[PDB]
Amino acid sequence: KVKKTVVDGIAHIHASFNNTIVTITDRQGNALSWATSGGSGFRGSRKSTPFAAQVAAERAGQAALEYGLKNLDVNVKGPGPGRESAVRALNACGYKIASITDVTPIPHNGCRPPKKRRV
Amino acid sequence: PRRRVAAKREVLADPKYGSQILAKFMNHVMESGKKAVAERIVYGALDKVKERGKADPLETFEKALDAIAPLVEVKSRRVGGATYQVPVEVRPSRRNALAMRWLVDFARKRGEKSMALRLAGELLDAAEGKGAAVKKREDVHRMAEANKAFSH
Amino acid sequence: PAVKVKENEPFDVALRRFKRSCEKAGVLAEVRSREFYEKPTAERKRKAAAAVKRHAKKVQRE
RNA sequence: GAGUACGGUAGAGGGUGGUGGAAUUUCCUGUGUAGCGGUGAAAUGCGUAGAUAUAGGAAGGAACACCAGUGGCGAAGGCGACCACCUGGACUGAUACUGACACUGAGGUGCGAAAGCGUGGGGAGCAAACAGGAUUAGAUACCCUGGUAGUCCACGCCGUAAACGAUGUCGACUAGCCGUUGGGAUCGAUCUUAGUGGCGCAGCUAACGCGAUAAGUCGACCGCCUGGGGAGUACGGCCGCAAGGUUAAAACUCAAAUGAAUUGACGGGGGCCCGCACAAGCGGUGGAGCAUGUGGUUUAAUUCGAAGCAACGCGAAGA
Ligand SMILES: [Mg+2]
Ligand SMILES: [Mg+2]
Ligand SMILES: [Mg+2]
Ligand SMILES: [Mg+2]
Ligand SMILES: [Mg+2]
Ligand SMILES: [Mg+2]
Ligand SMILES: [Mg+2]
Ligand SMILES: [Mg+2]
Ligand SMILES: [Mg+2]
Ligand SMILES: [Mg+2]
Ligand SMILES: [Mg+2]
Ligand SMILES: [Mg+2]
Ligand SMILES: [Mg+2]
Ligand SMILES: [Mg+2]
Ligand SMILES: [Mg+2]
Ligand SMILES: [Mg+2]
Ligand SMILES: [Mg+2]
Ligand SMILES: [Mg+2]
Ligand SMILES: [Mg+2]
Ligand SMILES: [Mg+2]
Ligand SMILES: [Mg+2]
Ligand SMILES: [Mg+2]
Ligand SMILES: [Mg+2]
Ligand SMILES: [Mg+2]
Ligand SMILES: [Mg+2]
Ligand SMILES: [Mg+2]
Ligand SMILES: [Mg+2]
Repeated sequence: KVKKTVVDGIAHIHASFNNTIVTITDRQGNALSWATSGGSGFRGSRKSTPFAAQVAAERAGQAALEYGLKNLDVNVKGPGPGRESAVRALNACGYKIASITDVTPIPHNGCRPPKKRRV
Repeated sequence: PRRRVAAKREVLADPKYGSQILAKFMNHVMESGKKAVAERIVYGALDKVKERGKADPLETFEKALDAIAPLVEVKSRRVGGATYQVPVEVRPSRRNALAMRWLVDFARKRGEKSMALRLAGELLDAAEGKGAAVKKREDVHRMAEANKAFSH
Repeated sequence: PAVKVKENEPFDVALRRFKRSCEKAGVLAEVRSREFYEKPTAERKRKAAAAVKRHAKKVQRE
């Protein structure tokens, strides 16, 4: 309930094949607001669509206007849909996007992945 | 059809109001080729409309028609395990046809004395958004906007 | 893969430029590859088939 | 022909140590609040005992993105991070040297994927067995959430694979064209040498197809086959700690089993096209009463025929 101001946030879009999670933080990685496709009330096949990601980003941005945050940098991560609709929702929330960076983690050899589904 | 060769016909002859839309409405209320009976029913309903109050009956007619044509329609499509329901905008010609079909069908089942009275009651009630047809339109609209995810 | 918004351009060229940069980097391809495990037999078979098709593609030009 | 000495090249060839960066997992801490994860749809599962997300830190193990390629190296199996050390072979050029010193090879000896086994370490991910949730008529399966042997290391055993080019090794001849890897000569082009690929004349083949990397024309040596099952099984021997390997029959039974290609048909294979086939609509049948045909039952007889669509108001346009 106590107030704290903060400018120049960073928005992380975490997009998978099933969901998307948008989290706005400060420079130090302290989360202020977050939202998700499932939290928006989609819950299923509708959860894996750019519309759900756009709504999630809208909610997260509206929550984040409380602290100020005139500026956001963007970190996209993941192969799923909602990858770009989240960003174009975030700007329409009113922020000033300085840059976009892709931070998808790629192993160089890494652990072996699961076996292939026989569908 | 596959060939896309259907050509639309031109038979539209409103006798004494000279209104293009009322002829199609009478075609919709017609049953089994009896043009005269439907003619009489529609004119009686419009007389009731003009004598309840000061509104021009024809103007009340297109005001109800505007207040009842849906804007978007839900189309079913099976995607391989579940049948989803996409929204799509309704063509301008389909709006009026859907409006008349709904209006007539819901006036069929009201329960007053004569069919003309049923139609008059439906026009009066739907002219401001209180009939069964208007709430069906609202049901279709909410069903369409609850599936906005697919849309495209 | 990263971009910036520089000298007051709309947020409709920066996003497309970012998409092009990510496609050039090869992010989605890498993720789709590590989605599941491909046994060495299947990898070698795929390389052989791709090489055959590449050679046929080159030859058919003349 | 086959070897030696001398410069010089290219290489995931082999062994022993050391060290890197990306990522996953667990653990500690800060912010933060109701979901996360998964699916065709779910549910199990994880979360308000504060999860997923996000930022900082630590521990450990395994695999080595891009380069990467009809590319390279090795007798084969096989071998991809970087560095040092030990070490095998191939290619290439000039001169000199030995003087047939060669090829093949039953026994025999050695190397030999993965799984498996013994003793001792290790434990991130994945995952036989196992448990739960779905799906289903059932589902000891596919699918989801977990998860132990094993996968990793050292030493020892095992000795098998569609261990395949389904093509034994060595040598000599027989039109060409187009790529590529290591390397020489001549004036980017030409020639030449050892590999690695795509077409193709003769010739060969049952055909498919092979075609200087022959399945063509020849020579030297070796291994193997003799209709399909029974059966690569039984018994005996030899190996193995075990699993099992290897060598290897018969009675009986059948008149076929088979290879390549051809015509059609079919496909929960592909591409184009069509039809009240769907879609968008209007009126109905299945419910009631009656008419009428049929099945079944009954009767002395209920006269014969029509039986998915393509029989049943049909032969019958008149019991
Ligand atoms: Mg999975
Ligand atoms: Mg975390
Ligand atoms: Mg021998
Ligand atoms: Mg092993
Ligand atoms: Mg073992
Ligand atoms: Mg065992
Ligand atoms: Mg052990
Ligand atoms: Mg697991
Ligand atoms: Mg062991
Ligand atoms: Mg064998
Ligand atoms: Mg092999
Ligand atoms: Mg063989
Ligand atoms: Mg030969
Ligand atoms: Mg030869
Ligand atoms: Mg050829
Ligand atoms: Mg032959
Ligand atoms: Mg026999
Ligand atoms: Mg045996
Ligand atoms: Mg055997
Ligand atoms: Mg024996
Ligand atoms: Mg044992
Ligand atoms: Mg055949
Ligand atoms: Mg239909
Ligand atoms: Mg009946
Ligand atoms: Mg009936
Ligand atoms: Mg009869
Ligand atoms: Mg008939």
